[PDB]
Amino acid sequence: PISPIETVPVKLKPGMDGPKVKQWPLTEEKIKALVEICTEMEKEGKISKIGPENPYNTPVFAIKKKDSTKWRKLVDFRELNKRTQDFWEVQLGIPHPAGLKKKKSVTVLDVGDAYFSVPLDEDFRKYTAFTIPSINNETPGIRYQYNVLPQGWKGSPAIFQSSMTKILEPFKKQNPDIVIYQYMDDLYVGSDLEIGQHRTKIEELRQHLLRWGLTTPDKKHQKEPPFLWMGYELHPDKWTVQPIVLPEKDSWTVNDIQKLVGKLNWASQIYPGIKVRQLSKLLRGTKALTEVIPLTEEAELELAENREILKEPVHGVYYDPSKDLIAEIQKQGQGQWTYQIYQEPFKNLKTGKYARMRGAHTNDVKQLTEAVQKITTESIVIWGKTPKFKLPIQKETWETWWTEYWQATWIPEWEFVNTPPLVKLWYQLEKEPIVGAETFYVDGAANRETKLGKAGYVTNKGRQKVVPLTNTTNQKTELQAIYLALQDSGLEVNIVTDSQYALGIIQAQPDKSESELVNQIIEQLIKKEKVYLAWVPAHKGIGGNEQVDKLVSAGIRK
Amino acid sequence: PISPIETVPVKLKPGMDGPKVKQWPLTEEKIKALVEICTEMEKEGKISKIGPENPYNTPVFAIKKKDSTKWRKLVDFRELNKRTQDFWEVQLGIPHPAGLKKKKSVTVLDVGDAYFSVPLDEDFRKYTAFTIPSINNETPGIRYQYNVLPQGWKGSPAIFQSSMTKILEPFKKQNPDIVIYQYMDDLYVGSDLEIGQHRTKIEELRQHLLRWGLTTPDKKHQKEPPFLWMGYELHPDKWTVQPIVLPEKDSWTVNDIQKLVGKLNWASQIYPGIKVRQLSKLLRGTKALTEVIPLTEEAELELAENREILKEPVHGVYYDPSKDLIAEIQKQGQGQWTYQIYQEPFKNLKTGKYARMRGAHTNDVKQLTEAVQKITTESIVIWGKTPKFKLPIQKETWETWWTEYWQATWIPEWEFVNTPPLVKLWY
Ligand SMILES: CC(C)=CCN1Cc2cc(Cl)cc3[nH]c(=S)n(c23)C[C@@H]1C
Repeated sequence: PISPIETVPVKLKPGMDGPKVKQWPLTEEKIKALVEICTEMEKEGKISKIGPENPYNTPVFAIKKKDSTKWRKLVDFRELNKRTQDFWEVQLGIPHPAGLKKKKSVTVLDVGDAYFSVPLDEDFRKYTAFTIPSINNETPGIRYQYNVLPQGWKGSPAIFQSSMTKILEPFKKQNPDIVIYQYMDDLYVGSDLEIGQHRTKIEELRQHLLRWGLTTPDKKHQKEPPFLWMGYELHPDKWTVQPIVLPEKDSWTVNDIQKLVGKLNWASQIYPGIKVRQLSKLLRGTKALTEVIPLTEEAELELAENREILKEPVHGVYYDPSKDLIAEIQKQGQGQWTYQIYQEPFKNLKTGKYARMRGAHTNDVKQLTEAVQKITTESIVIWGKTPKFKLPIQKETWETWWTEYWQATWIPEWEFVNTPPLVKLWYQLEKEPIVGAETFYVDGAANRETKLGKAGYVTNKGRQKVVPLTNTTNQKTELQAIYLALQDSGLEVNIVTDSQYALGIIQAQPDKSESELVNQIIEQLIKKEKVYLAWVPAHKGIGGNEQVDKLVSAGIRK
Repeated sequence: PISPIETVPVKLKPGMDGPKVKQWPLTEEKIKALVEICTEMEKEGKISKIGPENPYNTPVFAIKKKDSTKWRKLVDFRELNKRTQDFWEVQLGIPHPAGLKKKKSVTVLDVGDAYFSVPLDEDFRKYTAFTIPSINNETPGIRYQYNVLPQGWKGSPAIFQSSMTKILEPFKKQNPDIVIYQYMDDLYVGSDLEIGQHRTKIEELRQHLLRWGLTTPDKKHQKEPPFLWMGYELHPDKWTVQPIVLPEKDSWTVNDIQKLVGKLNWASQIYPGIKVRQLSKLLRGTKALTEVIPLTEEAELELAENREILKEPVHGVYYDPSKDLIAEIQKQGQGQWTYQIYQEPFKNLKTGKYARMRGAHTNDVKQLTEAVQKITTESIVIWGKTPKFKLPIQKETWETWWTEYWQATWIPEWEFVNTPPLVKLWY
């Protein structure tokens, strides 16, 4: 029958009128078959006949399905659907397992065809009328119309899941001891009642739902021991993602390169190490999903190293509001960093990583933060609290970044714990020019039209030099010109830059970059005792910078 | 209670749907701080529970408006506003008192509790839909709609405007000298009487409001002999530019004269009146960044002539009412914040430096968020509108902790500039 629930007012878009999707005359062998299944739905009262004053129509196709020992009905109103108002989002948000607390038993119930138990606005049913012919050329319209939430119509999923949450309102009051969570047409119930005692309630609810059409034949609640949902696998005290099968073969194309870098990432929720720099790096191949990609030596290193991990599987534990969430972050790769959250001594709750795709020159202390940050942003979202942080870094290191970094960053709870690559500052510039030191009035340009210019510099002591560098462009030259000033110079040198980019990059005390032009400066700044970058603009009447500007004319006349 | 009334039929702008922003996820201490509120709020009849048919949304946050007092709601009405009161900026536009800025002392009161009466057309309620969340998208959240006057909305003081002009009549009679701008949900009242007297006139108004229409002011103080909430005693009559001063280094070391010549030239854009030539000439000559260099006599004149020209300001101090104003803040050092409200580059209508030393409660995502409201009140007073910000902060860090420290009632629109400084020097 139909669950008598307070109906909710669905409407069509303003100015718009219901469907007229007429249909190409159906299969007689399946047209009668429309009557031999509809009549059941009609006597079940879900389908009622009319014919004269309601013009609207839609498509009633018919088909068969999985292990069908019977013929099936089909009428997707994706026409009417777009001519149907917009509803509340079904559900954006997935109860990611790790957040879940342990309830002693949790059945899962099929919510059958609970769509038809619920009804449809007595007005919005006119726009649901469909049509069935009889013989290629015989009977005059056998028109039916819907009374209950049809099976494909923008609103059902919501009007539906609204209704149910109403239908489970009393029971959820009287039972403030047994959690429920709908899922499309499923219901996870989960008390702390011991097996059977739990069986008492599923049975009560089952009967409750039985009153207003929510027939739940999930006998004593059919509940497969493990849980695949959303690709998860849920157990009474553990969750995961079991079937992650990183394929192995020869032609590794963009399409599969992606897929390979999908599972891999997915796996990271629980697998304490899964790296994905390399494979993702090359993965930036555009338009050629079908075209093969040469899995590079390092992208190979990653692929199976992970396999090593991904064979030895992992069990994820459930949340328990007795303890503060704890956070450990350690850097594994290069751009790569990792974090796993626990509150108890050592069986995992959650795991994840943070890889930099900032642009081209990000610092390392900064880089801890962004990771840290991501976790707060994630814990807030799941557990509604904030991991106390534990991070490989003296405050001596941290506090020196904010007292001197421009953008600001805020750091919640965090305790230091010694581990391997200790997060720190390798080189630190000065404030005042180092006294007496050889002042390098550097420069290095190159022609736009001719990628080849010449880095070089000029010291206080008439000490010039220059280096012809091909395949260059101003940018790659004002840095190159710094490096050189960093080579023929003492252990305590001052430097004058024409550029900004250059003074930008170095001034931010960055460490790793993937190129040797920048990188080499870093390792020169590191081994050193007292650099001093400084900027005065080009051709700014700065004769001091003028010479550096005219110096290079021994490789271009102008 | 049962005391209904006429509805100013409210509507949208041309061709637009309602706000459909999505509810940012908030804490546990908070998801409850709102369930209670909102749940008081249904008994009270202000808000109602809704169904699917309504698919709009507006973020609801939660804060503690008095030195961390009691939980209070804070709908981010930033998107339904544009989607209504911009066409309503014209229909019921509460006029801006350009003399308020001049009053030697100002005070701000929360007349927002008042709107709480006027019912809203059930043809518009649809759009104030709001949503309170759950910890891990487990519970589908509680969905409410507004039945009175969405108190966050830029079109509510506008509706409940007449009712205010009225409740404010005798105050204006008695004291026809105090200004009263009614922006959003606050009333800036400006007097020009003895430090303590301005406060006097205010307890008065906080009281005349009271007895009359149940509109309630807020108990700024009692006997409370503690150093909490010094007071919102603004004084909009002060705002001048000068600490963009050149360090006068009688030890003109080259390095010194270098940076100096440096700054000086950027000024050429902000102050078309700059001619740093014969000064540059002094640095012409690869030399040690630690020596002296103060020659070109005529250049020295350039040092005074500029040092003094920095006092006679730009053309761009012209407000163009069809130009949204931009505020840019800058971590200048430890505590010292800075900002400059402009509309067209270098033509800046206002500058200043927000000061609150670290060590105390240095949360950078505090001194700024605080410095985002000050700067933003500084504009209700003046230009009568809030500036879109450029925030020296990671989108996220800010989206995480703004709502803690936000004690305010409105929310300026913003943007975080991962883009560095040239300006973060001494300015
Ligand atoms: C994740 C989904 C669909 C949950 C629905 N569902 C069942 C479930 C299943 C396991 Cl293995 C642990 C669980 N822990 C909690 S709390 N729940 C839970 C309750 C909700 C009511």
